Amino acid sequence: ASLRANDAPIVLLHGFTGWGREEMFGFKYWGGVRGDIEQWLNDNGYRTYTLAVGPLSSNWDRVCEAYVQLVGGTVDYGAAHAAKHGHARFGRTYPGLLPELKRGGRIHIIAHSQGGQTARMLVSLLENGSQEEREYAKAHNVSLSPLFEGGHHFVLSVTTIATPHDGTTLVNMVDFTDRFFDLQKAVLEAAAVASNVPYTSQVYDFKLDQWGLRRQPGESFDHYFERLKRSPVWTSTDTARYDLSVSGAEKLNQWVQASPNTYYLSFSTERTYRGALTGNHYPELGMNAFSAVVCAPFLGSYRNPTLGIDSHWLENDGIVNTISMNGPKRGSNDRIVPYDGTLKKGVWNDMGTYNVDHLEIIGVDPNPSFDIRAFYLRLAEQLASLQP
Amino acid sequence: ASLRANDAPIVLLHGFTGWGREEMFGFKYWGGVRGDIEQWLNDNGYRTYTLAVGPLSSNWDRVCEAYVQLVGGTVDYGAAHAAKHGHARFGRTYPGLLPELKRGGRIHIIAHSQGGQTARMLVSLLENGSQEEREYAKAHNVSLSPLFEGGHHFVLSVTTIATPHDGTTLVNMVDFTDRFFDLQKAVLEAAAVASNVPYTSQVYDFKLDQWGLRRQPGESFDHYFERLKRSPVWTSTDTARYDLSVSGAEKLNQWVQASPNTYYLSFSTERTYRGALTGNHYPELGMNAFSAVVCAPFLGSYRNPTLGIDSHWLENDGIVNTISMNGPKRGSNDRIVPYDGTLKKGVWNDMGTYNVDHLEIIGVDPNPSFDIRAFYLRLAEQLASLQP
Ligand SMILES: [Ca+2]
Ligand SMILES: [Ca+2]
Ligand SMILES: [Zn+2]
Ligand SMILES: [Zn+2]
Repeated sequence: ASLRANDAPIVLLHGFTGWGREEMFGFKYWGGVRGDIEQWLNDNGYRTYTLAVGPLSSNWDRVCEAYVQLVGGTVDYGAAHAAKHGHARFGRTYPGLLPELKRGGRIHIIAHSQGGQTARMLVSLLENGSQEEREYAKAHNVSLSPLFEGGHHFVLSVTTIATPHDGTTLVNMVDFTDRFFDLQKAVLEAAAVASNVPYTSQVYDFKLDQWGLRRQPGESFDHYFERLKRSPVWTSTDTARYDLSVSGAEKLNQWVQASPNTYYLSFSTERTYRGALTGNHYPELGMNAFSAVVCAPFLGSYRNPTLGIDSHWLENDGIVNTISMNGPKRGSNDRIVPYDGTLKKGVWNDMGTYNVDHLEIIGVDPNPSFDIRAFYLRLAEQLASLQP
Repeated sequence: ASLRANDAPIVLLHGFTGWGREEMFGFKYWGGVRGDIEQWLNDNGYRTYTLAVGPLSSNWDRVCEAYVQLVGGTVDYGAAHAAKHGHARFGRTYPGLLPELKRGGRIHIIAHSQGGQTARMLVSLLENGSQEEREYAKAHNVSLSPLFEGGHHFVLSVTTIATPHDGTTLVNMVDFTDRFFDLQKAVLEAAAVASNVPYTSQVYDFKLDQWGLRRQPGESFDHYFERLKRSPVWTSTDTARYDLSVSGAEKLNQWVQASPNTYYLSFSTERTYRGALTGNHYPELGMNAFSAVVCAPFLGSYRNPTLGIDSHWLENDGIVNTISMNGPKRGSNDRIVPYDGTLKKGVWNDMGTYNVDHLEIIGVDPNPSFDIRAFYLRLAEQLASLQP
C-alpha cells in the first residue's frame, strides 16, 4: 500500500452538467449508470462529500458558491463582480458541509471537466483573494466576503479529470449553441429524464438565483433551454461558455496559478483513433452516442494554425481535446511533470491518459472494460497518502 | 424568388468612420474581415458602387460631397453655409460614378450608422433644394449648385443599418472626445494600421479640405488626432459630432423629412443583455472589444429623465442606442411601420432587429454566427423588387 498520511475528506465537483444527490430522482452524476462513487469511497473508509454548483455559471460564480457550500453561509459573489455583470450580489444560503475548514481542516477536491477550472479558481481566491473586490468595498463602503481577502488556504490537493485547462475547440462549432443544449438533453436522458415534460418538481436546478432565472411552473426542459439560450447565462462573458473557450480559458490561466501549498493531479482522457492517411481523429467504438455523432468528428478535425491549434489538438474524449487536460499551459506558468511515483506540491502531476470518454469516466455512459470503482478507490488511496 | 422591377444600382455609404476602396490598403469598410460586400453584390448581378465622404464632417457636407461623387464635378457646400460656418465653399473635384443620373435613372442607397442621416439629407436636398442657399445666391449675385435648386428625384430607396436617427447617448460620456478618437484608432488597428507610425501615404483620408486640415505625411495618427480634437471639425456645430447627438439629431429630423417618392428601410442592431434587477444593459460575449469595454457600459446605463432617455434607450449595439435606429422620431413626423411583406413608399419600413454589433454588421468585427453574405444578398434582392 501507501500509508495514510492525512485525514482530509474528499469533495467531488462536477462540470458544465451536474447536480446534487437529491436531484434528478437520485441518479448520480458521480457514478451514473455504474453506481454511486461517493458511497463507494465512504464505504471504503474515505470520507467523501458532493458539491452542486451552477453548471452554466462562470468559474468565479461556481467558486463563490462552492466556498459557501463548504464553510456555510450565503453565496457572496462580490459587489464589484456583480455590478460589472449585472446579476445579484448574493445567492442562496447553505448550512456548510465542513465548518472545520474555518479552524484548520482541509480537503481534497476531485473535479471533472470544467469543475477543474472552478477548483483551481477557488484555491487562487482562498490564497490571494481579489484586489478589485477589496478596493471596491472600501470605496463604496460595503461589506466584503473573507474569500476576497486572501490568506485563507484549505485545499490540500486538487485533482482534475478531463478538464479543459486550455479550453476545448468544441465551442467553435457552427451550431454550438443548439448542440450544447442537445447535449444537456442527452445527459437528461441517460438519467431517464425527459426533456418534453413540465415536471412540477425541479429535478435539475441550474442554480441561477443570481440572474433571476428559474424553470417556471408548467415549463419543460426543452422550453427552459430555449430561454436559457437567450439569457445572460449563455450570452454574457460571465459564463461557463466563455470560460470553456480556448481564449476564455487562456484569460483564466493568466490569473489562476498553482499554489505552492497544494498538490495538483491531472487525468487525461481520449477515445478516438487516428484516421488512415489523415491526421484527423475519429470516435472509437463505444463512445457515448451523442458525442460520437455530434462532437467527436469536429473536435478530431478542426484546426487553427494561427492560434497553435495543430495536430496535437485533434485527439479527444468526445467533448474536450486531450492536450488541454494535463494542466493549464496557455497563458500560464504552472509547471507540469509526468507522474514518477512521488506526488509533488505546487505543480501538476500528470497521472497519464486513460482510454475512456468524457461521460464514461464518471459512469454516466457505460464502459464495462473500464473498472471505475478501482479507478476512484486507487485515486482516493493516493490522495490519502499525500503528506500534509 | 421574386421578380425584378427596377434596374437601380446600389450605392454604399459609411458613417463616422469609413474610407474608399483603395484606402486602408484593401481592408474594406463594407465587408472588413469577412470579404468585400460590393464585390458580392456585383458578382451576383446587383450593380453596386461605393461612396467615400468625410467621416467627421457634418451630414450637410457629406451630402454635398456625395452629390458630386455621384454626378461628377467639384463639391459645392453652398455659399451661405460656407460663410456661416467659416470653411471653403468648394472642395474636391470628381469624375462622377453615375453622371447618367443627371438625365434619368435611379439609385438605391444603403447606408450604415450616420450614413443614414446623410442619405436622408441628400434625398431632402435633391428633392427640395435649400431655400436658404437660393436666396443667398440671388441676393449676392453668386452662382448656385443644382443641388440646392430642388426637383431632382434621383433616389428610389434608402436603407439604413444601425443609424442613430434620434442620435446616440455615446456623445454624452465624460471623456467622449478622447474615447471617440480611440474608436477611430481601433478601426485602424482592425485593418492593421498602427496609430504611432508616421505613414507617408495617406492611408485614411478624412477629406477635410474645406477646413484646410490634412495629416502631414510622416505625422502619426496619434498626433493628427490630437490636432483634430482641437479643430473646427471637432468643435463646431457643422460636424458629425453634433449631428450624432440627441439634440443635434432632433434638429436634423425637424427639417429632413421622408420623401413620398422614396422607399425607406431601416435595420436595427443590438448586442447587449438586460441586467437582472437594474434595467441596465451589458455587452454580450462576442461584441467587439473596444466597444464592450469603453462604450457599451455607458450606453447601457446612462439615463436623462429631462429628455426622456429611459430604460428603453439602454439596449444598444455597442455604439448606438437601439431604439434610435428604426427611424427618425424625435422632432419628426415620419411614419414608421413594421415590415409586413410589402414595402411601402414614403414611410420607414422597419425590417427588424438583428443580434449583431455595430461593427459586425459591416464585417469589420468577426461574427461567424452571422451570415453576412446572405443578409446583403437578400437585401439587394428586396431592393431589386421595388416598383418605381
Ligand atoms: Ca461507452
Ligand atoms: Ca464579434
Ligand atoms: Zn457572476
Ligand atoms: Zn459645412
